[PDB]
Amino acid sequence: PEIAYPGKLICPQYGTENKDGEDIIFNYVPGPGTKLIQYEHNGRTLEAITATLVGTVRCEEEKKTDTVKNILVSVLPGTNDFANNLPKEGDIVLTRVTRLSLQRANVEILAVEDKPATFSVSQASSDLGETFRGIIRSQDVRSTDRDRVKVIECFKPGDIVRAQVLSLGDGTNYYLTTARNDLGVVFARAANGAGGLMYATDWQMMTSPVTGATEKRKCAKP
Amino acid sequence: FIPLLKEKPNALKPLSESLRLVDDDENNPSHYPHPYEYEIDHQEYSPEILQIREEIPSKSWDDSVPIWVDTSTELESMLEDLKNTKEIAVDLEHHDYRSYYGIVCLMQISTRERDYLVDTLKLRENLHILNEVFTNPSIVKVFHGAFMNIIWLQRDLGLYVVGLFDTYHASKAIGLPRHSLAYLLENFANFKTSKKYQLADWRIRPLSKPMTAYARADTHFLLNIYDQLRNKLIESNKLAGVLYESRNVAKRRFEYSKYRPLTPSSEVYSLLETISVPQIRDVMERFSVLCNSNITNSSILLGKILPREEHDIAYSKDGLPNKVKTEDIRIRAQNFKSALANLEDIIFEI
Amino acid sequence: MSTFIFPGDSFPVDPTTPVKLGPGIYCDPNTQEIRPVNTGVLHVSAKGKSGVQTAYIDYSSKRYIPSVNDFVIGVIIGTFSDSYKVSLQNFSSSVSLSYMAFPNASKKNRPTLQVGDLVYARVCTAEKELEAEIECFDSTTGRDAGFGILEDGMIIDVNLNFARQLLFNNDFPLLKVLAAHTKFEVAIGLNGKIWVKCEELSNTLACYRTIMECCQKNDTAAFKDIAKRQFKEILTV
Amino acid sequence: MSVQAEIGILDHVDGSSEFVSQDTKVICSVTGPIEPKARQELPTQLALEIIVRPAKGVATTREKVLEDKLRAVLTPLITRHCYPRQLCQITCQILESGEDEAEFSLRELSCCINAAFLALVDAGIALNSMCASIPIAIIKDTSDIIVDPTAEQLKISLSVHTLALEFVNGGKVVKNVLLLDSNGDFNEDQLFSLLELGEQKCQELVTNIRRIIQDNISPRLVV
Repeated sequence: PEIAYPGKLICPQYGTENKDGEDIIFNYVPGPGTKLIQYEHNGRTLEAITATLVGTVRCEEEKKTDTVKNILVSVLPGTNDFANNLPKEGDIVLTRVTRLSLQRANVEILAVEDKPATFSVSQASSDLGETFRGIIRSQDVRSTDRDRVKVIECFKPGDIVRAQVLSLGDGTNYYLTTARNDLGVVFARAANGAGGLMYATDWQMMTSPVTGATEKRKCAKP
Repeated sequence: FIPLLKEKPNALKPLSESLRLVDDDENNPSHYPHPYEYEIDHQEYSPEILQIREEIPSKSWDDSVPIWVDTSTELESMLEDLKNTKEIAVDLEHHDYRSYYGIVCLMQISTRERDYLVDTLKLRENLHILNEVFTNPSIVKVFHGAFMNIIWLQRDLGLYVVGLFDTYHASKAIGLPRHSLAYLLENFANFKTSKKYQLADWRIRPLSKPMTAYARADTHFLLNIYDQLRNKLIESNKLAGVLYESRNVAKRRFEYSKYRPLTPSSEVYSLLETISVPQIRDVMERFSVLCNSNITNSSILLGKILPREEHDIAYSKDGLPNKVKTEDIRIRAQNFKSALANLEDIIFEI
Repeated sequence: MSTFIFPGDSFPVDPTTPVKLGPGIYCDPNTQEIRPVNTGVLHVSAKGKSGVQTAYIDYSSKRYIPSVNDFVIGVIIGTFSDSYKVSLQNFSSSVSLSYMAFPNASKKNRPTLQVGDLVYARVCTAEKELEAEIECFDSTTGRDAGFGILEDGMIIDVNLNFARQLLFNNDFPLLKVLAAHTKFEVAIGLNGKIWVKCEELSNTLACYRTIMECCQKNDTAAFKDIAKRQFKEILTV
Repeated sequence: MSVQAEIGILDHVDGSSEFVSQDTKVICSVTGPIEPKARQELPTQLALEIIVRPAKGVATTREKVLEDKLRAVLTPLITRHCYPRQLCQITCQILESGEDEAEFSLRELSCCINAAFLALVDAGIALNSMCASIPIAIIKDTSDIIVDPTAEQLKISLSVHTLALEFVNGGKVVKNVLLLDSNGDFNEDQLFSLLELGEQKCQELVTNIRRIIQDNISPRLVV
């Protein structure tokens, strides 16, 4: 698989070989960048893995602890883009708080996280509402005492909040959560950007070196 | 902890009674008493701390050099000099990265006229003679943020303070917006504080002129803060409160961690069978059939200028355009990436 | 005659003195300097006030900005789960009035108010970057509340200065001049709203016309005499 | 520099003014802080809605430039962080050009800046400092720098200039140059001679404005 382009055939749905007097069955699974497409040829139909992206073809297989070998066929970019890595349920994202009212905290997705880090950045404009907007409900702010949560003491306008996707929600708002130790306000300035840089000293407290003023926030565990 | 000083000037209670082994109570265990606890409670404050008076500005930074004190002789001269004051300003620098408990690396002392910088490393075993002045109750000792520094003087140098005025308590009692010591320097001395020098160990010598300069400025700033505290507190009916707090700061005696009192106080610090291999084999065949069967650019108009590679230019002193190297852009980027990653890690907040 | 100030002018008080900053005065988050941002008369409280001097600027304005511990007159305009949507002033951001806070409050118990009702309410919380909250009963009130519906009457628009003087200044003759003619009740809001009711409409109307005329002239002397012509004209029929 | 202004002339607006220089008369109104439209909302700062209406005809792209330059002056003047997620409507209705609008927009812009500032003062909106704007022009035969030129002087000008400075400390310290809009042929020496004389007449204008503001607002306040 030297090269990948949209529409190029990769492999059949199944494969096999002969090793040590035993036939090994390869079960190929359509991964990210590929798709099972049914073609016709010689009169008989055929389903084959087809690349849907432009890049280098990669495969992975795995058995975990919690004859047929399952192989995952995928296509990665060859050469940054927030296209192929659109925010899905379970993904962690970096978003900026746009507005606060008592009911909920609202942020617009700026970037997305990946497993061992690296980041994906949305090229959309925050000036034209081109960015995917999301909502952090008051009961999804933290894990303990979700009934009595003051939004004003958890987030502030302009704060950069690292959150995880709960659901796609509607077309307007994603639904996010920060009820983990590594989630919450990550980057912030005092007085909504009118002050100096604040770092997360305590998990619930933010401190600034020149300002001499401390503002409470639901910060990620340092 | 066994106090390190066998000589007790300005004593009201002989050093004897001071060296008394206390019993083990339910609240705390056995341990030596603060030697100057008595005098700190009994000795009268200089009656000049008590009157509102016109303020004496700090000497102009440039009329003098800080006095470096690292010989026994210089120290003795300094001592004779402090004996002549009615008030002095004191500070320390403490290092704890390459030492278990910590070591006192510098002492700063200012009179109205001069600033002293004391090598407390070289003079560790000599500094006790300052007890003449440091426990002389008629000479004010002005500290800012000295609650730890009181402990460390004890621990390392065997030095005690009777006649303490802490400008931090002064600032609090007055209700100033920022306690911070620099704040005073920033607003009264028109001096901008620098963070970086403190974080790196101060052990290295010779000390940097910039590194000397902050200490020289700092003592003066502290003196100014003390002066501000003295008159406003008197005016505000709050001076008595600050001297009480200051005696509580002075009063505490450092103790070993094991021996620390039970109640921590501010007085002491311490399935798949179905599909055949043969059937799958046929799949490999038909795929090979399908796969096998499947098996210059010039620009007419806008081809030349539209996909133009990004170039940068830098005009020199002569005004001639110079093409930035295509290579140059990459080199800065690598360097920039390096600088942030190494750069990011260290930050200390006080 | 007063000591007028303009934005970008030097602040008289010295940093050595602890000062509580009120309206008009701004503390820059970046440079930490205290500077005036409004135009008007600077008022500095005398020393000895518990060691804290309060400095502010009295400036002319008619657009209300919610501040904690303010008595305001709002109009119900909306229904939201867990509270009323109430508007202090036209085109301004709405304020919230919880169902929880009422004179004989119960979580089970609910308010009978219907959109369009006037409420005498206190603004307990006013976060700058969050919707204003208005409560009929206050903890500060400590079991005494004047808060609730205003029935009938007539409401009057008035600049914030005129309303502030009517609520806090006892030397303001307006209430007195209106008492020497007829007897009626009045609710005063710091959001520039004045509620007036009498037994007869002609008297309420007469009060309405006087308050507007007096608010327009702002000549303290005029109202007692100005009021006299107003009362007379109603009986003209 | 014999300008004339009135403050608080409109009833259904938070603040208003009427600035007149020569034949150039502009009336301005300011409402805010108020509830903003969703597309206008700024999470941390105040949103400015700035509108300029011409003396003749409807608003074109010309006035769109007047709105843009007026924005560059008013934006740093207002302490916007005091009003997060909020709106301030600023409308300027030019009543009389005082110049050939087919050729110049100099006097109308300066008068709009002065009027907008006065309207902001009247409305009681947080301002970081004060401001004054004057129109300046240069004549080729004369070689002169004329501050506050007439329409007839503009017709025979080689360059036209709009200068708006930011004043603090009782109108004595030039904090910054908010706007300098120089158009036409001019050299570096002319520019600084313009800036030197321009700063003087601007400082005189602030002093006059401070007088007007106090004369109108003080009767409203109490002693």
